[PDB]
Amino acid sequence: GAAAPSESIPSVNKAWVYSEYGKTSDVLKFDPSVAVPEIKEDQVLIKVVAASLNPVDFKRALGYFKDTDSPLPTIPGYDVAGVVVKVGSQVTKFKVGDEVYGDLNETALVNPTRFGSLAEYTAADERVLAHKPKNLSFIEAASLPLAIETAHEGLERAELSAGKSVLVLGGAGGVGTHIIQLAKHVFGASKVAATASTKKLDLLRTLGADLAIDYTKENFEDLPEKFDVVYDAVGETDKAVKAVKEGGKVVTIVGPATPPAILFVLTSKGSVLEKLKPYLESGKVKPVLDPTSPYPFTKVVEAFGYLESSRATGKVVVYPI
Ligand SMILES: NC(=O)C1=CN([C@@H]2O[C@H](COP(=O)(O)OP(=O)(O)OC[C@H]3O[C@@H](n4cnc5c(N)ncnc54)[C@H](OP(=O)(O)O)[C@@H]3O)[C@@H](O)[C@H]2O)C=CC1
Ligand SMILES: CC1=C(O)C(=O)CO1
Repeated sequence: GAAAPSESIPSVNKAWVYSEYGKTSDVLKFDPSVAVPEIKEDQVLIKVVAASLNPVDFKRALGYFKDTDSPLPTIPGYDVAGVVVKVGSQVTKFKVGDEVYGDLNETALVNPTRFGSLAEYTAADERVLAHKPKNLSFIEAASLPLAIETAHEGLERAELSAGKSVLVLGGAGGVGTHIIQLAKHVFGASKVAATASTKKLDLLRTLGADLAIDYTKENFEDLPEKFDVVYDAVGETDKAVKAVKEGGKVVTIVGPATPPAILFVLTSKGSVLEKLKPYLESGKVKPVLDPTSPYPFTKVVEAFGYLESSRATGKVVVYPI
């Protein structure tokens, strides 16, 4: 991994950009000639191969986090997989040519980068990245970071450990599909229950749920069964708190949190991906892609429109970029 020839790295590239806050159908535009970000000393420049979309991308573009956002215009996209083309002078973990993946923004809602992953090149902190598992495609790898790390962190915060039961509210989405898998296959849960609509129950069971609950036909909080952990990925802590055992833990990723539930926002860390590497290599934990993925780089507005419908099963990925 010797330095790339310097004239081989472009200073402008194609990207999607918004210059004002609003709906993606209104504000998100393609720009054929946007600056490539200059790297800091603890960053690498990545040739982007694929990018995933997350709800945070559209909530951020609506201006929900404006008070702690970076300056507009913004190139959206948190999740990235691609190939290192340049390394900063303080970088030790990666070299030119490494295949890497991660969620660009250490603190999702505080100073996310101006130069996201929906571009041909992006700059990423060493600390947020991991080596791409060899058995995963770039589409599959791009799908993982924000959602898998959110799932992992929430389960750790809930103190999930071997033998305990957990209920997942929103089991079929980007995050919930990993909450199920991790709970069963990484945290050793004895029983994993999860909510989704009628046609998605079989998927939940396939991913590791012992009990798939159709929220369109019954209310989980009225079940007499109560859980050691409840992980809300929808935004219904009012009910979630009614499903937990005395002394158990309720976490949510969608506030506001009704005590005793807690709301957190993930911290993006490559070390979490590295910890999960063996489960990804063995296929014990798998990427989960929406059947509509991948969306070509020309179809980013449509990819966002589909994610904004709240119906995605697993991940919406953009490729090729
Ligand atoms: N605080 C943090 O750190 C983070 C917060 N988030 C937030 O978490 C939420 C989920 O994110 P993500 O998984 O990426 O979202 P997705 O858009 O991937 O979730 C879509 C899934 O949500 C399911 N869903 C919708 N309503 C319900 C319901 N009432 N009960 C059960 N399932 C339901 C749908 O299944 P169906 O079609 O069957 O309804 C669909 O499969 C978002 O609001 C996101 O902003 C995400 C990541 C990090
Ligand atoms: C990543 C993330 C979201 O999606 C939120 O809603 C809050 O933080």
